[PDB]
Amino acid sequence: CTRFSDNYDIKEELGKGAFSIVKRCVQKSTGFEFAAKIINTKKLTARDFQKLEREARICRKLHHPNIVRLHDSIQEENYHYLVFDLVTGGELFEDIVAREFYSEADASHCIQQILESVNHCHQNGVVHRNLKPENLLLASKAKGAAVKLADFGLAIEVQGDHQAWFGFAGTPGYLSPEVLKKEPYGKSVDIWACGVILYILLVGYPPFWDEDQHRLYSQIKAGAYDYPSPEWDTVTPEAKNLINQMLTVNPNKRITAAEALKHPWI
Amino acid sequence: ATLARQDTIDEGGEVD
Ligand SMILES: Nc1ncnc2c1ncn2[C@@H]1O[C@H](COP(=O)(O)OP(=O)(O)O)[C@@H](O)[C@H]1O
Ligand SMILES: [Mg+2]
Repeated sequence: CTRFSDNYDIKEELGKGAFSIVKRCVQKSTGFEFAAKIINTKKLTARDFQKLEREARICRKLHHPNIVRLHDSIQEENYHYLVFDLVTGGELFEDIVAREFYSEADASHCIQQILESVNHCHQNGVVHRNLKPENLLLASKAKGAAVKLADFGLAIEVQGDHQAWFGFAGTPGYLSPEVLKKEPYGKSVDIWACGVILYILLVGYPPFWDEDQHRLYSQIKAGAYDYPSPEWDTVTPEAKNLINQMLTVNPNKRITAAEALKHPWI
Repeated sequence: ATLARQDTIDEGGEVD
């Protein structure tokens, strides 16, 4: 193919993760703008290409207002393009650092939307495996803007409650104890990450952190975290309750997305 | 401790 290069004009960088760069682009025939996730494929292995197909496949399957929409998937000689609807408000990540933290009200609304996107994945038999603020995009800069779940690069399929060893993958500070313990795991790992995100929403820094990554993983596995003063003094216990239920070490004892959305604090 | 971006990892190892 030259199907992308022929039909799209690439514009500015929007963002990047570990192995892609996302640029705004414009479709020539329409003048409509999109986000083109670009992956250099020269270096890539058979497994890496199957992962791209998997990404495109699962994104299409999960089409929904709170999930990024895939417009096309195109392989040229040296690059693959996943063309998505453009989400213009930037990463939740940015907005959090811009504000330091969200009020309980706004955190509550934001995590509600995140959990709605996650539950949408789970009730369609998908575990995302890489929930974090970099992978949640905002429809705009306005308060309570819609939240869009992105980056299905690691997403895989699972039946219901089932758990199996789906491999060592995710983003370190968001990884679940069970992934770190190399135990079989399932949808419930995304809920752990939502716990980490909600904690970040409330004080603007993560509950597990260490410069030594070996130590970070220790902390996660042990579920060692607390609510330090003065940051957390004004935060309601009910908010802290919801975090505790998500940051429950044993995944069998962990709150699901469905019953997270029913928490009084939500 | 602060909020900083973090790269994705995938070491596979998935087992049939
Ligand atoms: N649809 C989009 N609209 C706007 N920015 C996007 C969109 N999709 C991704 N991005 C930006 O690109 C970054 C990487 O997207 P991702 O799908 O996460 O690639 P990676 O696998 O490299 O993390 C995101 O963190 C975000 O900043
Ligand atoms: Mg990403």
